[PDB]
Amino acid sequence: ALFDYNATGDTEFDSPAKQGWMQDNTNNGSGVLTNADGMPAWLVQGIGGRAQWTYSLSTNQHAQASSFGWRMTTEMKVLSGGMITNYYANGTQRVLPIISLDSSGNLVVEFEGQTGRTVLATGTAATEYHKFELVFLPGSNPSASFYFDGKLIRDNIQPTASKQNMIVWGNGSSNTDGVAAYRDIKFEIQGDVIFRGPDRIPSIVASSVTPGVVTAFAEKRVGGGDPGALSNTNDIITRTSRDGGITWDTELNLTEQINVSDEFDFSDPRPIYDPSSNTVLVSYARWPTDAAQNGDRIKPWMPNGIFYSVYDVASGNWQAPIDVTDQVKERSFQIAGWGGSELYRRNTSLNSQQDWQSNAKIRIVDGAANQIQVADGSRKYVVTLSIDESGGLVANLNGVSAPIILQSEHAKVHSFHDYELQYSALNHTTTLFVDGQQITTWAGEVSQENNIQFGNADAQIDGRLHVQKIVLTQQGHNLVEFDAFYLAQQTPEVEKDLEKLGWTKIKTGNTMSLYGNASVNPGPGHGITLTRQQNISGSQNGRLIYPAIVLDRFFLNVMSIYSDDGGSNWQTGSTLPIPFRWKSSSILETLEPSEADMVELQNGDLLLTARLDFNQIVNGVNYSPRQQFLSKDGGITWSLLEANNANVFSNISTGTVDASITRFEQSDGSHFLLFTNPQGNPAGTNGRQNLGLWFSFDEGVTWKGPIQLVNGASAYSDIYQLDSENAIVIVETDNSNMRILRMPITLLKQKLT
Ligand SMILES: CC(=O)N[C@H]1[C@H]([C@H](O)[C@H](O)CO)O[C@@](O)(C(=O)O)C[C@@H]1O
Ligand SMILES: CC(=O)N[C@H]1[C@H]([C@H](O)[C@H](O)CO)OC(C(=O)O)=C[C@@H]1O
Ligand SMILES: [Ca+2]
Ligand SMILES: [Ca+2]
Ligand SMILES: [Ca+2]
Ligand SMILES: [Ca+2]
Repeated sequence: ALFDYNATGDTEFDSPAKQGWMQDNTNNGSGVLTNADGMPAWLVQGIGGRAQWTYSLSTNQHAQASSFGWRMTTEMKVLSGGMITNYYANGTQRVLPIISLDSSGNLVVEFEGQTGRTVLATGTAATEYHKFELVFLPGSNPSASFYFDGKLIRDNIQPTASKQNMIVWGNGSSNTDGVAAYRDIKFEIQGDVIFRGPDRIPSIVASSVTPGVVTAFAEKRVGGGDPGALSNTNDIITRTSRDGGITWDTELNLTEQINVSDEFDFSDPRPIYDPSSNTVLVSYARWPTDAAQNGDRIKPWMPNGIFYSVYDVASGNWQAPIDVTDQVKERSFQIAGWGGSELYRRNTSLNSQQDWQSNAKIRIVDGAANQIQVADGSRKYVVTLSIDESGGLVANLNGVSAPIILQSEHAKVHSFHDYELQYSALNHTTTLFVDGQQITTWAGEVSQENNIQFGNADAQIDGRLHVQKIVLTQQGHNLVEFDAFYLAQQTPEVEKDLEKLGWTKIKTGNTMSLYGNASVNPGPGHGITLTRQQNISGSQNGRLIYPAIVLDRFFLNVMSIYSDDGGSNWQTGSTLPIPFRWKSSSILETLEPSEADMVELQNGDLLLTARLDFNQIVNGVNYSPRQQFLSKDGGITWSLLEANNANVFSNISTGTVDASITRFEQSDGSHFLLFTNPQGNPAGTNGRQNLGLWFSFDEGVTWKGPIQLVNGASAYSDIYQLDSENAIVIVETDNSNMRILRMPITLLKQKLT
């Protein structure tokens, strides 16, 4: 909440008394509006008496101030005297800066509870306007810092005992004469509640084109709890502020219009602010109301998907939800030949004396030894697909030494392609077409086998391929038809088992196969619009992107979901590379990255920080509850950053929880990163308490901090830059109540070093 005074000549507000303040003078104390400085200002005349203005607060307001902090900003010039006291007393204590001009005319400041003085200015500067800031940070040992024209003057100012209870400004002394002119006074109590529990999962973004416009989001949880529960009906809600996050409009339910029968739960509002159009595009997941991500309950035949809503900042209008599920929710049969081999063979009776054709729509997730083959009783034709050292898609044909480079652009390397083999009896050769394009012709190898086969063929060569369709034809008749795209979307009432459909499963070692992705979820936090991609091959400026959570069947991982056309068409990137190990040739040990957040670095690389759920130890290596990743291709592929995990964040909580990361750019052009997460209480233990703020001045190599922003409950949070000097934070606190913090970043950074 803000309590302020802005000097103006406008009649309706031409005095502090007309702006909510109470006059509190004694004897000859007085005041008058002055214009001698070009801009109006209120002249406090404390000659022969006290001259001050006060504001009273309630018990609840003082408590909020103590737990979430406060800040006082003053723009004034001292004309003469002393005891110019602008402060806040809460009934038990106060931080009191005493400003005055000494006998030589220098502007100086002293602090109750502190001995000495600090000269702030001399000469003509001593009697000119200046900006004074007092910032109080909560904690077991809370203190305040004083800034003069943006520069840290005094830190760790201890509160002193006092019975006064009020916000005050002016000359607070009946005996000491003091005269000062005020242009503006602002006392802000941090922590206003914007969304109330049991609602949860906050995210927030602000407009750069229209400074002051902020859009916040959360999950409206009627009945409470995570999505997927029969006892709740969850929707996406939002509120907008046009004054920097001080006042907010009516809570708005964005998804009830597409949840008319309460048949769904919506979750994870992931907003992205696009400067090119000055709009906010928020993506969110849909789930049937009785099955979701937790417990892997959601299945491919269920209504999970992703939708988005668009907000026009200029006119302040929201647009109806748009479904993009088909673009980002993969439907296929997946074979993970990681630590083994898994092939499916269907014996056939092809006639090598006549033409035959086969089609296989395949996507290579990773590795090699991924193949599709067809044998017709005379010759065998095998196409082996792999990812080379450069990350390109390569094909090798049996009997041909020279490998064929199919794709070099990472996005196309891991996308689905239609591999079509056309055998010509009269030419005794087979032609390979990829996506309708003729690639090469070869003779294969002599063979007596007659079949069609696909999968990962080598236990010593890791590889994962996803298939959407397989067909073999001859004489205009389909000999084999396997539509995985269709089957993955069917209920258990339909037969989907390859072995029951006529195929033979040939497996060795350890492998896993399954149908389509169980679900896609934008995840908690905000997304970003890239603007430093000029030197990133395959990427582009303007790209909208966020790190989504994808569940294949049992395991969670993260992948980029992005759009290169403003949000109309979306594409998915590759999942994060994580270690895996089979214990005793039977127990799978791997990681499960989930709730993630990303930021674009100065050189265009993308830094991603992700929560690691469930198992966190692989082959004796503990990856902690959080791990950072890096992308050098616009978010298509990632790399796990060695030793860059929860440990780079000193005093971060040891419990798994969502965090937030974002870029902060100052007016001088300099920049750095901001990160928020609970510190735990004590700091460094498991607990969603005391939200902390970390800073990175080296592109995420190291982090400084944390600066404690909250004293008490602190769970999920999201931070975003508000303007050149402030960042806005939304955080879940007591009973998950989401509160707003508006932090003076350019000031706080001075408390580090
Ligand atoms: C900032 C502050 O607390 N000032 C207070 C002063 C000072 O304690 C004395 O002038 C000693 O300098 O005492 C008062 O009775 C006064 O003079 O009006 C009340 C006023 O609020
Ligand atoms: C979409 C969803 O259910 N995510 C939930 C998440 C999830 O269960 C965990 O990340 C394991 O995957 O847990 C929590 C949580 O406060 O810890 C809140 C989220 O609502
Ligand atoms: Ca409803
Ligand atoms: Ca539900
Ligand atoms: Ca987050
Ligand atoms: Ca699971």
